[PDB]
Amino acid sequence: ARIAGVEIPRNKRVDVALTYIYGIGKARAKEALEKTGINPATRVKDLTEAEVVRLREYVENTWKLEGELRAEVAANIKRLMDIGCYRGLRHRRGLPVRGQRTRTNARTRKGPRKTVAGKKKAPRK
Amino acid sequence: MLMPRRMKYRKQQRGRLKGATKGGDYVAFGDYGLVALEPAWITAQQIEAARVAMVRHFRRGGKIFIRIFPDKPYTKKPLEVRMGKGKGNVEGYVAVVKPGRVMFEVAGVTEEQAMEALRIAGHKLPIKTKIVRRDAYDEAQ
Amino acid sequence: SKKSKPGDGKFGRGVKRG
Amino acid sequence: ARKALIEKAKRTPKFKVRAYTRCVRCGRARSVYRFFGLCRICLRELAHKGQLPGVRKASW
Amino acid sequence: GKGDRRTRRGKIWRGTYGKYRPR
RNA sequence: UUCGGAUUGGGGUCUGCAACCCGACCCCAUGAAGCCGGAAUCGCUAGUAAUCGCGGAUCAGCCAUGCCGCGGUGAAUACG
RNA sequence: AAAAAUGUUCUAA
RNA sequence: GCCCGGAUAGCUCAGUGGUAGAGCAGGGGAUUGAAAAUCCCCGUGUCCUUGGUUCGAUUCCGAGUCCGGGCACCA
RNA sequence: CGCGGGGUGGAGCAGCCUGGUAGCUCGUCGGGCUCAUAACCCGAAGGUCGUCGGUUCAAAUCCGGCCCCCGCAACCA
Ligand SMILES: [K+]
Ligand SMILES: [Mg+2]
Ligand SMILES: [Mg+2]
Ligand SMILES: [Mg+2]
Ligand SMILES: [Mg+2]
Ligand SMILES: [Mg+2]
Ligand SMILES: [Mg+2]
Ligand SMILES: [Mg+2]
Ligand SMILES: [Mg+2]
Ligand SMILES: [Mg+2]
Ligand SMILES: [Mg+2]
Ligand SMILES: [Mg+2]
Ligand SMILES: [Mg+2]
Ligand SMILES: [Mg+2]
Ligand SMILES: [Mg+2]
Ligand SMILES: [Mg+2]
Ligand SMILES: [Mg+2]
Ligand SMILES: [Mg+2]
Ligand SMILES: [Mg+2]
Ligand SMILES: [Mg+2]
Ligand SMILES: [Mg+2]
Ligand SMILES: [Mg+2]
Ligand SMILES: [Mg+2]
Ligand SMILES: [Mg+2]
Ligand SMILES: [Mg+2]
Ligand SMILES: [Mg+2]
Ligand SMILES: [Mg+2]
Ligand SMILES: [Mg+2]
Ligand SMILES: [Mg+2]
Ligand SMILES: [Mg+2]
Ligand SMILES: [Mg+2]
Ligand SMILES: [Mg+2]
Ligand SMILES: [Mg+2]
Ligand SMILES: [Mg+2]
Ligand SMILES: [Mg+2]
Ligand SMILES: [Mg+2]
Ligand SMILES: [Mg+2]
Ligand SMILES: [Mg+2]
Ligand SMILES: [Mg+2]
Ligand SMILES: [Mg+2]
Ligand SMILES: [Mg+2]
Ligand SMILES: [Mg+2]
Ligand SMILES: [Mg+2]
Ligand SMILES: [Mg+2]
Ligand SMILES: [Mg+2]
Ligand SMILES: [Mg+2]
Ligand SMILES: [Mg+2]
Ligand SMILES: [Mg+2]
Ligand SMILES: [Mg+2]
Ligand SMILES: [Mg+2]
Ligand SMILES: [Mg+2]
Ligand SMILES: [Mg+2]
Ligand SMILES: [Zn+2]
Repeated sequence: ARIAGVEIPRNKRVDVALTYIYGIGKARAKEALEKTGINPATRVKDLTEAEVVRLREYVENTWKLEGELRAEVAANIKRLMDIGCYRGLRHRRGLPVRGQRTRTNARTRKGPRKTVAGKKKAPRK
Repeated sequence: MLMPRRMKYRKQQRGRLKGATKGGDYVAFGDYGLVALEPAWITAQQIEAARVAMVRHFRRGGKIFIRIFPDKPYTKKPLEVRMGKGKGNVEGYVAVVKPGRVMFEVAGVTEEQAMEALRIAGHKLPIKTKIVRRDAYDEAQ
Repeated sequence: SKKSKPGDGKFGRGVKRG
Repeated sequence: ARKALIEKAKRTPKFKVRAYTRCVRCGRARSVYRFFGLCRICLRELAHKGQLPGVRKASW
Repeated sequence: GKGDRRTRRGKIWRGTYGKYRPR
């Protein structure tokens, strides 16, 4: 429960452990460490509680994160379905949003295959 | 046809038919009624025969109140059997009806229209009957 | 009863209109 | 839809983007080579006649 | 890998440049 | 997972009269399935297969991971 | 010295 | 006289309370050289009458009509 | 309302006796092999157990009533 709500894994370097926080990919971890003067290569269990509270303060306040980011993402999707735009309908039906083909792919968006019967070939004779 | 939805016991001993009706002796709901003058077990079939006669006489108009209910199971052995071997099987339901019981009422219809309908109703029934209209004695109860 | 395939039920002609 | 589309591609359009090649020999919209002004078929036809300067069936 | 636009590898694949592979 | 880079949020760039349906690209964030694939099944006998990147036609742009070429590195095995 | 059944009608250009 | 059962499309029949299916007959599409077959589409109806329950009945309950049948000396 | 048995995926059978579990063969659907069909091989789906009521913490399973389906019996007179 260290930062923000996330207990970032000890035994890994800081720059990587920071990524385990919803809202921080590799590039933001590069900033916070430069903008607060901690070695990017210090294993997390090896941070002074001076560095911890230093990093925690900047991280928690520069950008928005784990639970709040999730809520803003949710409000945007929520917004699109309300106005009833095209991207809104594709979120309702759970289909792709960015123009992909749906004839034959989209399993990330569609789910496991719900196999149904096919048109029968005629018999001979 | 009328009958209880559930019963605590399937078969009931045969009644007695002494005395004036326990209650239901005053017009309660409608303007005109049909009163028993003799005791009887009135059948579900008889009750439905009186009801449909009045319904067709009103040509669906007005209101009809059935103030008896055939809750009593009526048992009967198969034909041509001997006595014994337990009680016969339930074959229908009767309503016990003693003199002074208001069995049916009508409302929302002409006096003349009520009178006729209750007369016809009475011809379906195995007892002498009487037609009544709601007096202040009825409202005093 | 118009241009190409599928057929519109008239011989030779299809459903597509111009 | 052939001849009125031979003409239309010639007409200068309402917008730059609506320009497109056609074979000048046969009218084909597809597979039109800029160097020749010709579709890939007419190309192969006129080539084999030697009516195409310097063009020769490659091999290597 | 080549599908990773965010690496010098994925820019070599899509034939593009940027922060993750300048020129 | 510093494997994988699908999906989705946001913010830009460009071509184009115009990128909602329906473009490519960039950056932040997100970071799915996938742990080597059932029955079955394809290619290749040498500078070949495998692996690496480069170019061109079409073309404003591009859905090219396609196609036609180009060289780098460079095997295994054939009893019959 | 043989595991393993079958191929609708008319037409044979 | 009394008991049971059937009545739904042009024909043969499904159907368990919100006026409905099939097959087959006919036509068209796909398929084919053209058929057969297979797949799709189209027209089919007061669901026999009458009363009742129900907001609502082809559907549940009763009757009627027509058809189809069932009763049983006797020691 | 003489006696007996039965009602469970689409078909035919287990499970019940002994309460906690639904099973087997075919069939259906998807994919292989084949020029193609069949056989064959790899996967998948489908039954709240006739019905209503009770007992139980829990009912296909135990107990009652109803519907339906087979079977057996009806002698002396
Ligand atoms: K004897
Ligand atoms: Mg993260
Ligand atoms: Mg699409
Ligand atoms: Mg056949
Ligand atoms: Mg007695
Ligand atoms: Mg007295
Ligand atoms: Mg009384
Ligand atoms: Mg009293
Ligand atoms: Mg009696
Ligand atoms: Mg009695
Ligand atoms: Mg007795
Ligand atoms: Mg009795
Ligand atoms: Mg009388
Ligand atoms: Mg009077
Ligand atoms: Mg089509
Ligand atoms: Mg036109
Ligand atoms: Mg163009
Ligand atoms: Mg062109
Ligand atoms: Mg990763
Ligand atoms: Mg990576
Ligand atoms: Mg976006
Ligand atoms: Mg677009
Ligand atoms: Mg691993
Ligand atoms: Mg492999
Ligand atoms: Mg060779
Ligand atoms: Mg590779
Ligand atoms: Mg290329
Ligand atoms: Mg191009
Ligand atoms: Mg696309
Ligand atoms: Mg043999
Ligand atoms: Mg045969
Ligand atoms: Mg008679
Ligand atoms: Mg009848
Ligand atoms: Mg036909
Ligand atoms: Mg048609
Ligand atoms: Mg044809
Ligand atoms: Mg034809
Ligand atoms: Mg009726
Ligand atoms: Mg009926
Ligand atoms: Mg069954
Ligand atoms: Mg068995
Ligand atoms: Mg057993
Ligand atoms: Mg058991
Ligand atoms: Mg099973
Ligand atoms: Mg199959
Ligand atoms: Mg052939
Ligand atoms: Mg086969
Ligand atoms: Mg039972
Ligand atoms: Mg139970
Ligand atoms: Mg129970
Ligand atoms: Mg159980
Ligand atoms: Mg004897
Ligand atoms: Zn040409």
